[PDB]
Amino acid sequence: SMEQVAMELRLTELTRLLRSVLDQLQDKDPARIFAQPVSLKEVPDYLDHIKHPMDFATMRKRLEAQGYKNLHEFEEDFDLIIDNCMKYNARDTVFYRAAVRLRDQGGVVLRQARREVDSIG
Repeated sequence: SMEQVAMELRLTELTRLLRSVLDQLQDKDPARIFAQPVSLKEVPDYLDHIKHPMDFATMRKRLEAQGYKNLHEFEEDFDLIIDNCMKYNARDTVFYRAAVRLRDQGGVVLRQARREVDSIG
């Protein structure tokens, strides 16, 4: 139908905007600490601690399949990256500290993303 096409164009445009959001958030991780899944070869107990791992490569795969229906779903995954790290790693670690900085700097980007999503519809 024409409605299904219009809905698909809306999803495509959300995907475009989320891709720009993702790039901007990933720039706030210049050490690439969150770029890839935590390796289960190198951290064999990880899944005992963290039940829903996440990382920027995994979000990008989802994004490119148009698998985010709305900004809330995308933000859920970003928050998993931060929150998983802040539980697994102690406060005094470069990993924890990177997640705090990513959260703080990402807030600004996400605040405007929400306005754009609402504004453009």
